[PDB]
Amino acid sequence: HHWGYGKHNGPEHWHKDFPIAKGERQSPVDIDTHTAKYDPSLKPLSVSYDQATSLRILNNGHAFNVEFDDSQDKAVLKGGPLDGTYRLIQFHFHWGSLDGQGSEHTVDKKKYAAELHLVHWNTKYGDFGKAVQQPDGLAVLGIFLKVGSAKPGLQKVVDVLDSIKTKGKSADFTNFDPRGLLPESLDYWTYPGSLTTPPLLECVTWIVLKEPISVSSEQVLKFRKLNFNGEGEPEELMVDNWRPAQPLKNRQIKASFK
Ligand SMILES: NS(=O)(=O)c1c(F)cccc1F
Ligand SMILES: [Hg+2]
Ligand SMILES: [Zn+2]
Repeated sequence: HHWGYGKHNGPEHWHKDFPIAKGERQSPVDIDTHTAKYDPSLKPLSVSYDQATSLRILNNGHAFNVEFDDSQDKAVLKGGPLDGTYRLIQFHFHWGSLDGQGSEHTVDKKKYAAELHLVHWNTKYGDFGKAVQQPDGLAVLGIFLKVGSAKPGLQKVVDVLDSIKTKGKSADFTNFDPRGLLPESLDYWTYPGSLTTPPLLECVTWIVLKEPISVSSEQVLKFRKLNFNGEGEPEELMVDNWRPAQPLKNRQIKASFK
C-alpha cells in the first residue's frame, strides 16, 4: 500500500513499487574510515544561513519537516564538492526507539541515536521539481546526533512537537535559525547517492559531517512521542523511521580531512 517503516511495508518492500531501490547509487551507506580517500582538492564548505526564513513545521507521517522560503537566495550552500548554488528548502530528522540506533549513515558500523538532514536544490534548474530530474539536482547536509548534554538550539523544535503530533498537522514556525544546529567543525565525507525514502531518486550529492552534535535524553525522548497515524486512527509511535545501509557498489567516499 502506501510506503512505511513497519513489518509489511518497510524498506525491504519498497523495491516492489520503486524499482530504483536496487540501483547503483542508493543511500544510506556505512562509512568505513580507513577506506575513504582523503582528497585535498576538495574545497571548504560555505554555509550562508544568515538570511534564512523559516515558514512552518509539519508532520507528514514519515517524519517532521521545517520548511523555509526558497523563492530567493536567502540561505545557501556552496563550496565543498559542489558546483553552483544550492537553496535550502527544508530539514528533517531520522531517529530510533532506543539510544543505540536511529541514524541512517553509520561510521565503522557504529549507529548514532539520530540524524539531521538539511535539504538543498540546484538553482541552475529553476525549481525543486526540475532539480529532482538531474544527477546533481540536490545536496543534503547530514549531521549525526548522540545522547549526552542538551543542545540549546534544538529546544525551540522540541517545544512545538505537541501541536503537530499526528499526520497532516502543521504549525507556524517563523524566525528559526538553522545555524544553531551546526557542530564546531565543518569537516566532512562526501559521495554521490539518492533520497533515503521513496521515490528514492538518484539526484543527491551527500555531505556527511564528521563531528556529531549532542542532545539530551529528554530532548530525543520527545521525538519518540510523535505519531505515524493521523487523528482518530489507532496510535502508532513514530520511531525507527530509518533505512538500513545499502551496498556501496562502484563508488568512493572522499574525505576533506586527514
Ligand atoms: N531523507 S532525504 O534527505 O533523503 C530526503 C530528502 F532530503 C527530501 C525528500 C525525501 C527524502 F527522503
Ligand atoms: Hg535525479
Ligand atoms: Zn532524510
